[PDB]
This record gives sequence, structure tokens and C-alpha cells, in this order.
Amino acid sequence: GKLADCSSKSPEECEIFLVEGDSAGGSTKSGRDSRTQAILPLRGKILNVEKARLDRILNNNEIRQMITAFGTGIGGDFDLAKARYHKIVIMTDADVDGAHIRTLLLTFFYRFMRPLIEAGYVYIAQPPYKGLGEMNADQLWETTMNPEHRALLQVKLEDAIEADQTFEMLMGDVVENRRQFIEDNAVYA
Amino acid sequence: KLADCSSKSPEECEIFLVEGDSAGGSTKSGRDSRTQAILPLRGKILNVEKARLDRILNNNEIRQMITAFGTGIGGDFDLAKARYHKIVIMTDADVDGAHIRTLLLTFFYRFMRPLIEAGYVYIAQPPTGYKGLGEMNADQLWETTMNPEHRALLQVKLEDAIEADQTFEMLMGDVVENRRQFIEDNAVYA
Amino acid sequence: ERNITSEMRESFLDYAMSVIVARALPDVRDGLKPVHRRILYGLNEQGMTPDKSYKKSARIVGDVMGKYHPHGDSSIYEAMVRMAQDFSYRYPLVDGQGNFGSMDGDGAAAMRYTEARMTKITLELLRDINKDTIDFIDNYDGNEREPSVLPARFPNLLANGASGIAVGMATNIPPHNLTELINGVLSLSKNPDISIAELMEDIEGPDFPTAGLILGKSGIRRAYETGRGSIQMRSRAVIERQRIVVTEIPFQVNKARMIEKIAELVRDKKIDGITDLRDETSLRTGVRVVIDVRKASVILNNLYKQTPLQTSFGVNMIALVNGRPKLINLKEALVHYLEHQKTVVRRRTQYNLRKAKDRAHILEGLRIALDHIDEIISTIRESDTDKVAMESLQQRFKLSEKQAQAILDMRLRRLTGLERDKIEAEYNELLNYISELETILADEEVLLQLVRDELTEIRDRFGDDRRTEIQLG
Amino acid sequence: NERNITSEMRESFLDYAMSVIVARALPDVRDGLKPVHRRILYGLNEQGMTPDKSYKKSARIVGDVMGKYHPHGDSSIYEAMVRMAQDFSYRYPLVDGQGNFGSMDGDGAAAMRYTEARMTKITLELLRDINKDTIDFIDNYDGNEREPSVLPARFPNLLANGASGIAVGMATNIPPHNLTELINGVLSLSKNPDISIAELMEDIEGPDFPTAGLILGKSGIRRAYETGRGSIQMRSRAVIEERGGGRQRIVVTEIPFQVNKARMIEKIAELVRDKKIDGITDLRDETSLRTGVRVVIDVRKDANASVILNNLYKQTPLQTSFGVNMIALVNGRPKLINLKEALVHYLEHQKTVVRRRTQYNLRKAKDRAHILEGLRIALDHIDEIISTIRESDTDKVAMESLQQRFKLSEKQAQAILDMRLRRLTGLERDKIEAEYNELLNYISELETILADEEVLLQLVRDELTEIRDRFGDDRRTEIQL
DNA sequence: GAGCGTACAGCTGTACGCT
DNA sequence: GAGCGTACAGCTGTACGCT
Ligand SMILES: O=c1ccc2ncc(=O)n3c2n1C[C@H]3CN1CCC(NCc2cc3c(cn2)OCCC3)CC1
Ligand SMILES: [Mn+2]
Ligand code: NA
Repeated sequence: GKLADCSSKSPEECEIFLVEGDSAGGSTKSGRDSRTQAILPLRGKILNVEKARLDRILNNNEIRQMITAFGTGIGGDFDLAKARYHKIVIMTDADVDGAHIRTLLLTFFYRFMRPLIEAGYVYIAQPPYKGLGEMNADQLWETTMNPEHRALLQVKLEDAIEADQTFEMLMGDVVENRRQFIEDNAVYA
Repeated sequence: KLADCSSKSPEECEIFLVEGDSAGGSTKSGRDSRTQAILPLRGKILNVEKARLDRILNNNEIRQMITAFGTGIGGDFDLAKARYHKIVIMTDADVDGAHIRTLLLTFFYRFMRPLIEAGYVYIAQPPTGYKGLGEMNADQLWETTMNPEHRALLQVKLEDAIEADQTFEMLMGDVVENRRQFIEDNAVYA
Repeated sequence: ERNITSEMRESFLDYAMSVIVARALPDVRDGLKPVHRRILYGLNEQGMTPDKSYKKSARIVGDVMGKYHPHGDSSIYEAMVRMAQDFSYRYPLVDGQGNFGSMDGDGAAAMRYTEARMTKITLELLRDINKDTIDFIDNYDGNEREPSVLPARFPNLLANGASGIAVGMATNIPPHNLTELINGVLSLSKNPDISIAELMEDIEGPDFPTAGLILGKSGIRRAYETGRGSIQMRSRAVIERQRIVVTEIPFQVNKARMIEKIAELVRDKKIDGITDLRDETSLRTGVRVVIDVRKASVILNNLYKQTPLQTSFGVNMIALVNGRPKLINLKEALVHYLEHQKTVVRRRTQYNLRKAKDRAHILEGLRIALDHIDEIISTIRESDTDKVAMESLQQRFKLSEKQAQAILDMRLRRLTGLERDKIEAEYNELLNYISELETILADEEVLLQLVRDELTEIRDRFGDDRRTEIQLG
Repeated sequence: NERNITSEMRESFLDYAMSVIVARALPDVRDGLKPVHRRILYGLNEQGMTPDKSYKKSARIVGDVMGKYHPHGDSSIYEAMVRMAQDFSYRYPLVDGQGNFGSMDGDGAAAMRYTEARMTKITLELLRDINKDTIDFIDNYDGNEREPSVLPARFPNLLANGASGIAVGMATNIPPHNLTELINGVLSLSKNPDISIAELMEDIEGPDFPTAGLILGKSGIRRAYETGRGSIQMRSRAVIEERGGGRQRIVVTEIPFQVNKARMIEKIAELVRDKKIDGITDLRDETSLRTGVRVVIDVRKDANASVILNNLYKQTPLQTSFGVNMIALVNGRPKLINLKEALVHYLEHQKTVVRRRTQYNLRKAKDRAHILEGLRIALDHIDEIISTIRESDTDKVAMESLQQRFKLSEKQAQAILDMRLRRLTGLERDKIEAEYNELLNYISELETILADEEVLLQLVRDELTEIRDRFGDDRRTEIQL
């Protein structure tokens, strides 16, 4: 679709950055180290794999592009050893709409590519300020993408039972449980 | 795309060709949906004087017009099978509207010449000063342009076939020189 | 390391809360979602009032996008479009020029083609906004200031209604008749312990811009009592072989889509007796859908059940109260609004008094300067600098720093004959005005009557006939 | 009623054609801008978006430009603005943009809602003295706004940044140039109206592209300068370095102007994949922010790198021609011009701007002198002035009494009535005198300029010289002879 | 050749709640 | 069911001249 791959073919050192669009993707391609860093810009709010049926999930374009880029497959057919990159970086905007896209991507990773999380290949990038689609190439590289200066947060799965419940509650089709979570945890101040 | 009219009687029916949905909305709300159809195009249409035949037939916008008029093209063209006795060109009142009109007349001349000869082809006269027809309200667009009682349509008349052949070829044709010549010959700056 | 449960809960709670308090739900005070409030404030800042000519839509959207609303252009434009449609807004808030869409779901012309300005009644939402009535907040980037709420001198939430899809919850509030609402608020202002049943003597029920009928008062009452309920909206249809003519459709029903479903019915042989289905609707004629009958009451009743000819309005009055989403009944909605008006008018009076007193102080200084001008000039003339002159004026004439400053800022043209009478006349008017404002701040009942009067004026200026008929039986 | 199809086609096509020629696709000879560009830069000026001021949102700019000046699509406006901010498109960028404004690989700029923009420092020179009646203003499309017909343009912008434009019946394609060279050329021309193109080219070597690279020969340059039409071959900067074991590789660090880097590499890979070229083993775009443009073409042991490189010039955009076609608007009409014509039209434009600016300054200074003279009379006889005003029943009577008594003009009388009491203090009278004295000095300096065309022309020279010293830079494109 | 660069024009996914 | 209404995201077709 619009994947800019890293030149190297050794996954142990390669990393793919998932961005929200071409606005973020453009800056990212300029600033990246094209030897070890790939960039996959999606096309915004991705499908919710908790609510959506498998027919639609497998039909989805951004889902298909991610599956192709990783080269692992989904489910039992998923293979960790066939990962094209040993760092899959979620780089969402900054804003609240980014946080949402973050939860949609982690929902997809948990449900269809759980061993990818388990192995510790899934990371969250932290942009320094508003969106990272408004950043220059040099600015974005130094702050977020430079392995010398960056701060990537490794996603870790602790309790499988508790995590199964979390996804079902937040991202599931039953509104009440999600309304309840908001009511219990929201601090308006 | 086509917002057809209720009447299926070609003699009392008219189709208006507009530049898009922005103009199409104003036109659809203002129209007499009994006898006035509306086909919104999509910006600059193909220059059929330059394009190859293969590209013309596959062109979506060209196809929609042929389908709307229901006549066919060239030799297959049947004037009796025309579903509209008034094809009205209603481009926006600007220089680009004038261009789209030349592109449309070029198509009509080359692919549906009998339509022009029968006098089915008209040019609307929207009020000048408006950015587009979408800039107008439907009420004002109806009264000044679309209402048979008050409107001022221009019936396209072919008086000289040989002169027309040369005119289209010069203006719309592939050779720039003939076009640049005409521009130098005729252009009024001051 | 980052726990996956912790990240999911926090990142989702961030979005959910944001959508709830800053996107999908209207404030109870002014009934506006953020994007609407940002559009209207933009129009006001750029002086796009009804008296002034229409401004280019693209220029409004860019101004709103640049300063207030860091979101997509389509989000802003479609929101502005909707406030300008007389079939969407019971009291339209935007005055639009060009193609702004139809009842058939046709969108507005691209924003490069449309022009817009405030409606007369939008001025009343913004009235007194520069009088310290509402609290301003930094914009998203901290370069600009924006209002947290509009003064909203008319109850806009109920008048115009609201529908919003949030997270964990949603909102659906039907529009109402302005006269009925203000009458309802006036009633409330006199009887805090007023019941819903009593309120419904003023507010008979919803009032849709598209008019039509409501079946019974049961749905209305339950929605007003609890905040939730089904209200049956029925098309206005008359019978005249015979044909059915529909002149009014339910609120939010796409006219073209509804016709398609009637045609889809007859095609599927789901209904019996329909021979012809035509849309003869023109702007001049109005809404007119004709359904011809085979050689009609049974068919029309069948259409109500089987087509959107009769549609339910599922009422779900959730709004932001004190920055929190709250399911509210009719009384709560009016209480929260009236309390907002009481605050608006109080704060305006405080501001006004503060402004008048500051001015009456200035005038005192000018009077002294004009009454003893020969001395004033020499004191100024004998001075070397402005500072020295400032000190000399304060010492000799017992003037304040502000008074002395205003004297040095006085022009020579104010030395003329009529000028002294002009200053004293303005001053006498201030003294009485100051007196009026203090009375309002010193008596709750006087402040409350001032609200009543101001509301009544808007009722008398903008109040209109009810469009939707509520049929009993 | 009736309309002949021949008449309609000729009228409508001429209407469109002339409009594209004069009001769209072709740049003015004087400021080197198209309508859209001049409306962007003017828009930036009106809303006070200067280099010292912070960036403003691109959506707000495009909205302001669209609403006031340019009744066209946002795409056409925004994309025009983006170009002026690209250091790979503009030799002297006219817009300062923060965010993703595109790359040489041809990925577009971020949508206008993410980006912010403002003027560059040299754009101030385009707009310098625009508010001083140097250029004529005309109504806008709707007639509710005024817009400039041309900018003062205090540097030769047409030749500096160049232009390309597909019009109707014709087109334009003008290469960018070096500012130090151009101004030196203008200075030379100003000193010799009968100077030759040949002699002008001693200052102006040839095109200077923002993308550097190499120009092959000088014959292309000469012809395009002589006739306004010519073909100039632009070559990439490529070197061949030995790698040991007889191995070699081609390293490309500069590519021809207006060439898409990614697209050029795709073409190379297309030739290698189809086996249209022989000897290439690997193709890597090692372009980074640290190195700049860098394309590495690995070469097989047996193959000769020089032959491969030469073949790459023929078969790919690695060598590209720039087809110069110098059509600009002169007095509102499309004209194919030579290098001298373009410089001459500009010099005349500067002379007018400087002459009109001086005339404006002289008008304002004399108005201000008239006012100060009235204030001087007023302060010198303040006791009489006060008494005259105080005895007056209205402002109108005071007006008449001041004019009669002190032989003052109406404007002088108004300024006295508008005078604040704080002006009667000690420091202010010396202030009015000091302002008035230096004003008289300024008035005579302006008269000296208007008295002698030689003085005026030297003023033009000196201002261009100041713009040359501040904004002039090195040649980037190497012309190999 | 094909794309340079100002012009014209428009569509389809996605989330989220309710009923 | 599917759409109501604020959010996220992006692409393709046309004209035109030139080498
Ligand atoms: O119409 C279509 C059909 C398909 C399609 N595919 C991709 C794509 O990007 N687009 C597609 N489209 C359209 C376009 C999306 N369009 C949405 C509106 C946006 N407008 C930007 C804008 C305009 C204005 C602004 C701010 N931003 O404020 C000032 C005045 C006007 C530009 C991109
Ligand atoms: Mn148009
Ligand atoms: Na390694």
C-alpha cells in the first residue's frame, strides 16, 4: 500500500514504525535511518477486531498491509520466527485520537498476534507539544526515532486472564461494561 | 449520478449538465422534477478532439452522457431514441465554465452531431457575478435560469458545417500552432 | 516496560473522557458541543453579524481551524452547514448563502462556494460575552482565548436539541418551541417546587422544524419524567379512486430514502393497493408525496407501520452538567439553564457597575479640570515632564493617578462651551445607572426579575407558532 | 434565443485561453510571480505573518487567500504555497514552513491542517514599500477587497527563482539563477544601456539550481539568453571510487532540477530488472539527513563503471535537459524575452518603484511638516490659543477662529484641537521642533532624488547592492566548460 | 515519453450508541 | 438492521504545452 521498508533484511536489528497517515509518514521517512527502520502509515482509525467479524477483519486493507509487513500470519498460523522486524513500534499522535488508534492496534495485536507481544517486539513511541505530523525530519529523528536518544516503551503481558477481560470490557460489543469502567475510573477534576 | 425526471415523454423533457454536486444540489432543489433531469459531471471533461477513441468510450463521464441521452454515438446514434429534447449546458459563470462548455460542444459536435442539428442542444444563461451555480440558492437559480417562463436559453445553431470542422480542429485540436495563431489574431487585452 | 492492561485502560479512558466532555455531548447551559461553540465564537470575533454581508465559508473554517478547533475541515464545515438548515435546526444559528443541502440528504456545496453569517438569534447566544459573564480558557496551543460556555440568553439545548454518539453513552434531545420553553422557564422561576406535569402545561412536547404529528402524550411524559422514552413521530397525511398526500415527514427522515422504502414495499409485494408513488416536491410547492390507491385508510395505516412514514424518536437526554455527563429530565434541564442565566446576569451587572464606577471616577476628574482649567493649564505649563505634571495635578487638585492621567489625555477641543454640560449630563446618568446596578446585586428577586424580563423580550421577538401537532387518543 | 456554434466556440475558448495566459499560468516580468503566488505572499503580508512573528496555521492562510484574493480550489493555493517553501524547488524560498512540506522523493506535503507557514526574510524584499504607493492596486474578484497588481520586488525574482507554466497556446520554463550574479548584471546594465548579452554573461554565468548538480557547456546557456529559447543539459554529480579487488561503485550526491529522486531510482531499477543495462549489482538510496542526497550504484567486477555511468545519463533522468522558454508577461501581454529584456524590464520597474516611493515620502513629509508648523504656532502662542478655543461655543467656531486669527489652514486647525494637554509640558515643544527640523532635512534629500535621474538611479543601485550583500550566496550548479 | 504545475471535480473506509 | 453526527485518514480523473 505505502510501506517504506528498511534496506537490511536481518529482523533482529530491523524495526517498523506504524504511523497514522502520510502527514506523519512523510516526516518519518525523511528522518529515519533507512537501513534499519521501516514505516507503515495506516489510513486512520483502524477496525475494532473485538467487535468486528472475522470476514471483515481479513478483508480490511490496513490489517492486510500490517500482516504482510510483519510476515508472521495470524492465529495458530502465526510464526514468531518469520517476523520481518523485531521491533514493531506504535507511533500514535500525541492527541486523544492517537490514544484511540493505539488501543485499536493493541486490540489487533493481542487477539491475532499475541506471541508478538509475548516476545517483546511490540513497542510504543513517545512524541515530545501537539501532533508529530507537524514535526520536521530532524526534530522527529532526534526525539523519537534515534536509538541513542529515544524512549520506546516495551509492551509486556503480565496476566493473560486480566488482559482478556480488559479487551472484552473496553473494546467489546457490550456498552454497559464499558460505560461502567468509565464511571468507576474517570476523574473529571 | 443522474437525478431523472418523472415524465418519460422526451418532447417535454430537458436535461441539465452541471459541473458537479456543488452545482448539482442547487439545481436538484430548484428544478421542476417533472420535466427537468440533472446530470452532474466532474470538472473538465475529456477533449475528444485530442483523446484516442479507446479512452473516450471508457471515460466514465462520457459514458454517463451517452447513457442519459440514450441515443448512442456516431453511426449508432438514433435521434428518435433521445429521451431529452433539450440538452442544456449549464456550466459555472467563469472562465473554466467557458472551457468545460467548449469541451462539451466538442463532444456533441464529434459524437452526437444530429443532436445539434435537430436543435436539442442549448446553452443556459446563469446570472453573471456568481462564483459558481452552487454559490446560488435554488430559488434564484430556478427563476433566472431554469424556469421556462423567465429563462433565456441559447439554442446552439450549426450554420456552416465546414467552418465548424475547422473551428473545432483549430481550437481543440492537437496542433498548438493553430491555437496560438488564433490567440494572437484575436486577443484583446486593452 | 509497559503493562498492556495499564496502557489499554489509560489510553482508552483518555479517549472516552475526551469524546464525552469535549466532542459528542452538549453543555446543558448553552446546549453546544465544542465545534458548534467554536464556529459561533469565530463568527462573532470576525464581526460576521446579520447586519454585515455574508463571509466566505472557507475563510470561516480556516479561522476556526487555525485558532480554536484542531480537527478536520469537513468536521467543522458539516457542523456549520447543519446549523444553517431550517429542516435540521428549529431555530437556525447560521445564515447560509448558496447550496446548504436539502431534506433528501444532499450535502452542501463545497465550502469554496458557500457564504455564511450569524442569524439574528445567534446574537442572543453571544450577547454579553464581553461583559465577564462567562469564563474564558486558553485555546489548544495557548496563542488564543476561547469561551467555555456561551451566555445563551435563550435555552438553546432544548430549543435546538442535540444528537451525539459518545463512548459508553450517547445523547438524543428533540427540539422544542421557544415560546413554550421560555414560558416554562418563567413558570419555574416563580415556583422552584414545580412538577413536570405543571411544566407540561407550558411545554406541551417537542416541536420539530419539519412539523408533522406526535401520537399521544404518553411518550412525551415518560421522556420528560426520566430523560428516556419513545416518541412516535407521524407524517402529516390526508386522503382525497383515492390518493394519499404527505406534506410533512418525521424529523431526521431522509425523504428520498423513505420513498425508496415505499417503492421497495410494493415491489416486494409486502403491501397491497398502491398503484403509483410520486414525489411532486418542489421548493415553491413544499413537501408533496402522492400515493395512488387501487380502487385508503388501511393502506396508510400499513405504511405507518412498515415504512419510516412513522418513525420513533428515542429520547435520551444526556448532557454535560458541571463538566460531567448526566441523564436529565425536563425540570433538571430548565433548572440548570435558569441557574446559568442568573449567573450570567449577575456577572454582567458586577462588570457593568465596575465599568460605570471607573468611568464616574474619570468624569469627576474631568469636571475639576474643566471647572478650574486656567489653573490646570498653568500647573501643566509649569511642569517639565509628564511625570512631574502628573504629580503636580494630584497634589494641587487632590486627584487620583487615573484622574490626572485622563486630564493630560484631554484634547483642546474639550475646552469648548457645550463640553462642560456634556460631561455633567453623562455623569448624572451614570450615578442613576450605578444605583440601578447595585439594586440588582443587593436583591436576588430583583436579579431574577431582570432575567424574567430579558427572557420575555426574546420570547416576544423570536417566539413562533408550534409546528408539530400533538394528537391525543 | 439563438447562438451560432462557431461564434460560441471562438468566444468561449478565447475567453478561457486569454485568462490562463494573463491570469494563471504565466509570471509577470517585474516581480516574477503568478496571481496565486502574489496572492499568497500578499495574504501573508496583510495578516502580518513576518519572519520575526510566529508561524500561522496553513488552513488559516489558504482560507484568507481563498476568501479575499483567489476564488479557486484550496489544493491549487496550498500546493503553490508549499512549493515556495521547498528548498529543492525554490532557489530563494519565499515561504518559511514548519512541518512536512514534502521531499525530493516526491512524497507530498502534509495536509494543510498539520503544517504552519510564514514569510522568509527575502520575501520582505518582494513586499518592501508596498504600502508607499510604489505599485498600483486593483479590485478583487468580488470587489470587496483590494489587491496589488505587482509587488515592488526589490530583487529580480523572475530570474532568481525562475518559473514553469503550462498555459494555453504557449508555455513558460525559466531556470533559477544566482542572486549575486543577477544584481551584478543589473548594476552593469544600469551603467551601460547598450551592454551586450555577452558582457552580461560575465556577471551571470548561467542557471543556478537549488539542487546544484552540473550544467554541461555554455552554448545552451548562450542561446537561451540570446533568444529566450535554448536547451541546457543538467547532469547529476556522480563519482566513481575504487573499492578494492578491482571493484567500483557510482555515488550520486546531486540530481538535476525538478527530478523526482525516488522515481529516478525506480527507473534505474526498472532498467536493471529488465536487463536493459548491464553491470549493476546493487542499488541503494542511502540518502539521510546527515549526508544529504546519496545514491549508491554497485558495479560488477568485469564491468567498466565509466561506461555504465555514461549509459545511465542517456537512459535515465540522471542527465536531464532543461528546455528554456522565456515567456513572461510584459505590460499584460505574453512575450518571449531574452536575458537583457528581462533585466531591462526589471530595472525600469525598480526605477518606477524608487521614484514613486520618493514621491510618496515627499508627499507625506510635507503633509507632516504642514501639521508641525501649525502645532509650532499653537505652542508658541498657547495662551492665545486656549483663550480662542474657550471663547468658542462649538468646535466649529473654534475651528474658524483659529484659522482667522492665526492664519492657519483647516488641517492645522484640526491638529491643534486634537492636541493633548500633555503636549504643553517642557520636553514636548523641543520634540516637535526636533521632529520638524530633521523633516526639513529629509524633504530636501527627497527633492535631490527627484531633481536628478542620476541620483535616483544611484539610489536603485545602492539598494540592490544592500540586497546583494545580505541575500547573495554561492553558486551551487557547476557549469563545466 | 511523461510529467512538470495551476486549474476543474469528487468518495470511501474507520469508531462510537442506540433502537 | 443502518444511520444519525463529530472524529481519524487518504486519491484519482480531467485540461494544457513542451522536449
Ligand atoms: O472527493 C474525494 C474523493 C476521494 C478522495 N480520496 C482521497 C482524498 O484525500 N480525497 C478524496 N476526495 C477529496 C480528498 C479529501 N479532502 C478532504 C477535504 C480537505 N480539505 C482541506 C482544507 C480545505 C480548506 C481548509 C482546510 N483544509 O480551510 C480553508 C478553506 C478550505 C482536502 C482533502
Ligand atoms: Mn466550477
Ligand atoms: Na546486528
